[PDB]
Amino acid sequence: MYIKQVIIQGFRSYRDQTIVDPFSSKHNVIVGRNGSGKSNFFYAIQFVLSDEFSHLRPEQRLALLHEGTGPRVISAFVEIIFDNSDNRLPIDKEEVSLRRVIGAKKDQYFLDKKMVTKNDVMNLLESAGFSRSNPYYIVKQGKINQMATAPDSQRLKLLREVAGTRVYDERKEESISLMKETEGKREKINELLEELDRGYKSIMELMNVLELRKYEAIQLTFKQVSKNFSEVFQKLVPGGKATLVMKFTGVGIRVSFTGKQGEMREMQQLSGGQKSLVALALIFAIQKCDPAPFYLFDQIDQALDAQHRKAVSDMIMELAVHAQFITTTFRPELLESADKFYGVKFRNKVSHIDVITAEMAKDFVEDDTTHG
Amino acid sequence: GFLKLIEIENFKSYKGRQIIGPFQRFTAIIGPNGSGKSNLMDAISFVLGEKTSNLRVKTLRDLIHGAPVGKPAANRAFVSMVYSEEGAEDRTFARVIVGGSSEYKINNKVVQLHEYSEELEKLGILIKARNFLVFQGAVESIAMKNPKERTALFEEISRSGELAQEYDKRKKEMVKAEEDAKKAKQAFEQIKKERFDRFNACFESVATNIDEIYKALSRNSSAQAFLGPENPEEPYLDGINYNCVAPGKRFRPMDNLSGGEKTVAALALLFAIHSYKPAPFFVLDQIDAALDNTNIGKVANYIKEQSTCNFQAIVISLKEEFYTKAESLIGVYPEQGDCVISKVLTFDLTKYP
Amino acid sequence: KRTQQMLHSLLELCRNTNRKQAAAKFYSFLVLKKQQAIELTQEEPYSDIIATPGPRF
Ligand SMILES: Nc1ncnc2c1ncn2[C@@H]1O[C@H](COP(=O)(O)OP(=O)(O)OP(=O)(O)O)[C@@H](O)[C@H]1O
Ligand SMILES: Nc1ncnc2c1ncn2[C@@H]1O[C@H](COP(=O)(O)OP(=O)(O)OP(=O)(O)O)[C@@H](O)[C@H]1O
Repeated sequence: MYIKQVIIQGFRSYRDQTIVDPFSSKHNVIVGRNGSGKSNFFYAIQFVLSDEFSHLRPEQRLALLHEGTGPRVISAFVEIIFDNSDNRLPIDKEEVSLRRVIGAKKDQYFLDKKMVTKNDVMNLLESAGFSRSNPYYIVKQGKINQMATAPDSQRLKLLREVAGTRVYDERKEESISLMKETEGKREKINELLEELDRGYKSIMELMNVLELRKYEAIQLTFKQVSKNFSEVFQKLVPGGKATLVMKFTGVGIRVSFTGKQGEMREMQQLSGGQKSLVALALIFAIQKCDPAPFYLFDQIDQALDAQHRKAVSDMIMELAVHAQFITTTFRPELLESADKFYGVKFRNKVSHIDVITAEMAKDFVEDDTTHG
Repeated sequence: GFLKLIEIENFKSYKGRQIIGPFQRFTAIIGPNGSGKSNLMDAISFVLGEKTSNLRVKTLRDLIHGAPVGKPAANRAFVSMVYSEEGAEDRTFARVIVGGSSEYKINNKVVQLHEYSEELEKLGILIKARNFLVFQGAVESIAMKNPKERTALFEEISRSGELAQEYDKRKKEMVKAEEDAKKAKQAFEQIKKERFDRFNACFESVATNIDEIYKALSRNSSAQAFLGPENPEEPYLDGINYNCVAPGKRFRPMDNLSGGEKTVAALALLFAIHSYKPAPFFVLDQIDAALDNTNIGKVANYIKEQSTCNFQAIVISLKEEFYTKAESLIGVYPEQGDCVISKVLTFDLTKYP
Repeated sequence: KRTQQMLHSLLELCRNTNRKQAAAKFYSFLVLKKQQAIELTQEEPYSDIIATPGPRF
């Protein structure tokens, strides 16, 4: 929505409090040593606003405590303060606050220091515009590549459940499943010869009218995520003409940019110099088509080179007006397009939070000042 | 042995009969995104008898310059490599294709599959070794999967995994033989030792090696590698856990392990499988993938003073502090035309002060 | 861009510096021809490659 600041107490690597400069308007960067705690911040956000890290049996959640410089702490605190500059929150609150304490068994919640439990926090989250079913824009480490090396199947499911109709293909085939082996029942009666024949017609009619809106709803986002994809890719690449195509049937991703000779191939049979582009492009297609309160990126600059950094930073510096984008960097080109800069250090088995200035960001992470 | 000259004909972004070389002990290469640099590694892997079934090719027809668009430059395209080592054998290997048919050549003569094997394991590399063959994101791939697949891949490397699919069907029926037989049991420990002395021999070796490998990468005492077997009598029947203790942490399972360290663990595992029957040359691409500049210098020094005894190294990298110190900076650059083409040019960082 | 800055051979470019910036400049020089901005080609195994600003400069 509009993130102000966070407070962390003993979550995974921060045994101390995390009162720092509030996060800026559009975009901020995170720099530091490998394993400093940058990713831990993002799992902290995901934990405080998603159940994927809080729905398991109560064994690993204890390892979701902080065990750096001493014994296990029985209680840890996570909270996030926002600023309702857009009147997004249904409740009339100027500074939106979410909070959870994790303990041996306690994982209750506090909205603006108000006692709230499980269901009465997801209800407001769904009224707050969040996709629990598929965690969009909390893309974690290794995402840009996991969707990349794999076939049309996982991109099909990625798009179709970021739309989200999982129950529909869980029961449509089950309705189909019984219609296959029961064909002998009709034919045996057909050999014997009654209402079931028009019933079989009724089966087809009801199934068709059921499927009418399901795939239509997919097209209610498919064509949107397709048209902007070509637009956003053309924005990224001056020759960019990557598109989506339709065929239950499959889909197809295709890419075209600056070649105009023979470079119309599918990214599955393509090398790694474009997979990250296709990923980021589809995330920005969702960005434009399906706006979200904020946007959280991890290692989105893992594979390509600085040539891609120049264009992506140039585009993001202007796309920041849509909403707040948050990512982690290790290089200064994309670091130069952030409203404020933040960093994570590590001392005595405990992470240390500190808002890094421009003069300290563009010299410490550029020149290798490693040790050990 | 040291590699000197490489000749390529009609591959992806490779039009022309370019000869490439010579090479050195630790040669680094850098270039733009999609510059055919990974296709160099593809050529190196293919010329040494690749499966030719997992290289963006249907069977043999999509492995040609502009092939999976419908415009192959020709029906034939091939590599030849010059392998020079001790014994005064400056020989050459060659992999050629015509149509959907492929052919092997040792010093320009007809060579078939099993003869290629009997001359290939002569070089010390198994037909199913594939140990040092890197990928663009190989070090981001092995860690994520469950330990059982790592056990399978580490048992298939010792001429052992090819009979697991028949060993597994042995046990569950022999209880009936127990229920009433003894001749089969007295012959049943034969296959048992065929598993044990064939797999555990390299297993203990790599388990010992990973310690000093991780040390050489980091020189941190608390940072320790631990390949912990479960039920060591039948370890490959289940998963074998791994614990790469970082310098600032303790013994922790694979569940809550930070991602930014899986790269170092994967590289250490690569050098560990190298320790088992090493290959005389290395290929590396995108070493600055997920490892930050903190450990990049340590890793780069580790290789470039680690590959000075019997095996050479080829590496692709991006971070500044690596090519602050390397000794070769060869490059491949793209160019337009009817399709994409690439051309090879050679500078060595040794001349660079 | 630093690649565009160099519009203002390469051994003299990368002579009086360590491998760091020398190789960075050489890498950018190789990159900027990705869409045919200069002309260059090495037929011989190991020597200098000469390029001058071309279609996009
Ligand atoms: N169970 C745990 N208890 C305490 N600390 C842990 C636990 N698991 C992981 N950590 C810490 O989390 C850190 C991860 O930090 P970070 O978020 O920077 O991840 P990274 O991907 O390794 O690094 P970077 O983002 O710099 O590339 C590790 O260095 C480790 O010390
Ligand atoms: N489907 C395909 N059909 C034909 N040629 C292809 C195909 N995909 C890729 N290629 C060729 O492979 C080249 C890929 O370049 P390259 O090998 O340098 O990439 P990479 O090293 O994997 O990428 P990165 O820049 O992410 O490291 C393309 O320029 C093209 O010549």
